[PDB]
Amino acid sequence: IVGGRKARPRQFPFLASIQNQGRHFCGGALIHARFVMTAASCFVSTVVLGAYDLRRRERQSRQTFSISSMSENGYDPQQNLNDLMLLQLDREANLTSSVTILPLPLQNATVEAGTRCQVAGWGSQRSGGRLSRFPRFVNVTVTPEDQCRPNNVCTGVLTRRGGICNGDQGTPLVCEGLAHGVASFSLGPCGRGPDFFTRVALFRDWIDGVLNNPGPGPA
Ligand SMILES: *[C@@H]1O[C@H](CO)[C@@H](O[C@@H]2O[C@H](CO)[C@@H](O)[C@H](O)[C@H]2NC(C)=O)[C@H](O)[C@H]1NC(C)=O
Ligand SMILES: *[C@@H]1O[C@H](CO)[C@@H](O)[C@H](O)[C@H]1NC(C)=O
Ligand SMILES: [Cl-]
Repeated sequence: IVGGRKARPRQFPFLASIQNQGRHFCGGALIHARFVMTAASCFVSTVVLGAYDLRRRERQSRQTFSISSMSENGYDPQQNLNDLMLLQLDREANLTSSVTILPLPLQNATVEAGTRCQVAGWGSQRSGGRLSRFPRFVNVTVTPEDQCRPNNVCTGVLTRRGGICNGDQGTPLVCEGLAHGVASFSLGPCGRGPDFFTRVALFRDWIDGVLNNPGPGPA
């Protein structure tokens, strides 16, 4: 996250740290006791919930999981289309003060331009920079459709540099308490704008289908 502020422990209790061999590479959100929502672009990884400082064990706060299955709905890498993925955890996460579920918008809900949201993550402060050991967050504003695309929800900041960066991909965009977006991409210098998030409301019905039909799918 660029142009943000250090979060306090448990400030964003739904946050997920997706790691590869213990290295954080993407963010996500717990949207169900058994599922974490992230970006398809991000994809033996593990999912870490309840984390604060990436470099600390935090045994009494963290919950770690293996991914039992992954689901996507027409993801297209070339067009950055439908960049959304659901990771089924190896078991149910326990809901604690440090691990909570982030509610979703109803199918087709909208967020008008100018709506205030927040985005939090462990991403870097500049392209190619180091990750942030603590979670950081920034206030963002939904942009005019004209600056975005139907498949996404776009935001910007008032400052010259603020928004997502390396490692924030997959982290949720939270507006009016709901996960309206999934960090997908941003072009040029991080914070320049606008940030592109997959529009979650477009996938509500599909997500529901996944949540209600747990399992690895056809074998
Ligand atoms: C997120 O935006 C909120 C809303 O403007 C910011 O909160 C304000 O901060 C200023 C300066 O610290 C205060 O004078 C106001 O009282 C605050 N408003 C409320 C009632 O909290 C907040 O600091 C922004 N956070 C970041 C990460 O941008
Ligand atoms: C959501 O909008 C699409 C596209 O306009 C429409 O075809 C679909 O029926 C809507 N879903 C519901 C639940 O309203
Ligand atoms: Cl809604």
